[PDB]
Amino acid sequence: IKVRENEPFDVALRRFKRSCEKAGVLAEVRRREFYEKPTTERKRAKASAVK
Amino acid sequence: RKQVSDGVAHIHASFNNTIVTITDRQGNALGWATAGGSGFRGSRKSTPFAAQVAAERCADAVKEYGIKNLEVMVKGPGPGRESTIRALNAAGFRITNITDVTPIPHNGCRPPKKRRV
Amino acid sequence: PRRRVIGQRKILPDPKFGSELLAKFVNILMVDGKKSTAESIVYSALETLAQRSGKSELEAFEVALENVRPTVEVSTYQVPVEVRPVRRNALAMRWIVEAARKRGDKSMALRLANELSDAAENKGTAVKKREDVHRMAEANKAFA
RNA sequence: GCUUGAGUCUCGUAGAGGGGGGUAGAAUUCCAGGUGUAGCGGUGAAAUGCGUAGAGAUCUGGAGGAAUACCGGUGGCGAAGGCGGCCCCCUGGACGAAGACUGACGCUCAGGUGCGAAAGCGUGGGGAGCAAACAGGAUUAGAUACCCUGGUAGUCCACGCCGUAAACGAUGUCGACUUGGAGGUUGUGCCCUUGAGGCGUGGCUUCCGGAGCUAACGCGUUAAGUCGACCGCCUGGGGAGUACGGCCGCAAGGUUAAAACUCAAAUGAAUUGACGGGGGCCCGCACAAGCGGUGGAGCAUGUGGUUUAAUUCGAUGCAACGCG
Repeated sequence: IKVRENEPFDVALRRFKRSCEKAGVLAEVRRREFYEKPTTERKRAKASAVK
Repeated sequence: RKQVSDGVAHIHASFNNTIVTITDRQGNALGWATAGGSGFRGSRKSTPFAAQVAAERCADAVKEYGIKNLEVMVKGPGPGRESTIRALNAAGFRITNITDVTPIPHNGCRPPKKRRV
Repeated sequence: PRRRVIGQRKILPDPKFGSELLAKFVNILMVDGKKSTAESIVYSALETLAQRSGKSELEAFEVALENVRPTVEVSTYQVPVEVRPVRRNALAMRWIVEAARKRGDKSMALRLANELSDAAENKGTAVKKREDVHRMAEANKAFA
């Protein structure tokens, strides 16, 4: 989101975009309402997060 | 002509095409340029190169307004957008704000099915 | 090249001008293992090139070859990629020699002397090959 | 009679448990208007489609419907199906702490009754998105598909029906006993709290494992271990959960449920290999980078075929075809 111009800068290099929206949240809402694949995608995501 | 001196660069990167619209702070468009209207139809209109030449071409065609400052508003994902704002400060603009204004529903409408490719 | 990174073998320089560049040019021109014939053609053709352009020998050659060196060259993508210098002048010589074999003059020394002379003011066939390569890599610039 | 089973009362706790009502913010679509101009959309690539009657982009105002990002978690609640913004109203259960009370009031359950995703059906609304059917464009040998552009029922609400699912921990309910470890979640007591305290005691739950069991795989105090009570169901594969009959249902169909005939297997788990348009690593003139050929011409020679009295026999993907 917003980043004001600095007094002495060439590149703003805002990381605001990365910490939230671009990578996951919009690519997720491109495709189908299931209820079913998310229960198993989250099941195997939390079953993969193991030592 | 009309000498606005500050605007907003609405860049609308999608997966297939980036479309850059330079406007004023009221929201009235002053001139636009798409990646698909700069040659390279098809698999090549969704690249960072096509977006940057789209932004170069949208920096042209607003010379009649004397824009020096502009905010950048970014929609959608895309191979564009990042390169796009680069082309803007390669065209003498003082880039002030970079907001990302991608529309995110708060679980609204059902998205389409697709793609068993 | 699957595994083996390689060295390279050292060519003897030219017996008239000491130029390994021109030595590789007589190797590009040589057919059927006949090197004497090819160096005769190169000495005659570049000798009339030095007489025609009036510059000198291998700076007339180096200008005429400087106008034909490619800059960059090209799902099925044709990506543009930057040419290495040894490959750069290797392609230069291959295009000069090939275009000189295409010409319709009398002797090979006249075909290649006229091809290097047509490349000195960059209007020959090898410059059309270089402009063709550069149109392919210029059209497809969108892949890097 | 008695309290160790079951239940009642007191006080709290956590919770997407249920039903009714209201509201909020993002976003999609549509409508009206401003700017603005040549494309937009889409794909592996395209085209159909939308667009100089001004689209797409962008700003303002409005309408409407559905769903409720982040929190969000092998987190929670529910008998199961299932339940996710926030607020109110009505309401069910669970768990914990101390004490009091009843006093075996318990467990299971054929028939019976209730609840029961989704799709579907009936009547009446609603209809933004999505989308069976359908239409067009592609792809293809074909493409009644996958992909693209549209798109109706439906999905949403009220009431009634249906009555099923891989309705699944493929594991009936209730109770007892039998080594451990790491967590999560929700109670609570005690003790310098003198941290990111310590020490205990319950409820639910996740992962790994011991004995034991198991065909093996695995289960493993939430058992598939060791027992008890009651219920449901099984008896080779197919035919067949089908036909006939009954009951139910508006219908779709649901439920109960055969036989003739036919096969000598069908099946489970695991092993070795092979294979994969599975994954990782690696090689070879394998590809790439090049140079010269073959396929075109004439001839040489071998072969197939044809011919012949015979055209001797053998070699025939690679690895037969100037081969024996």
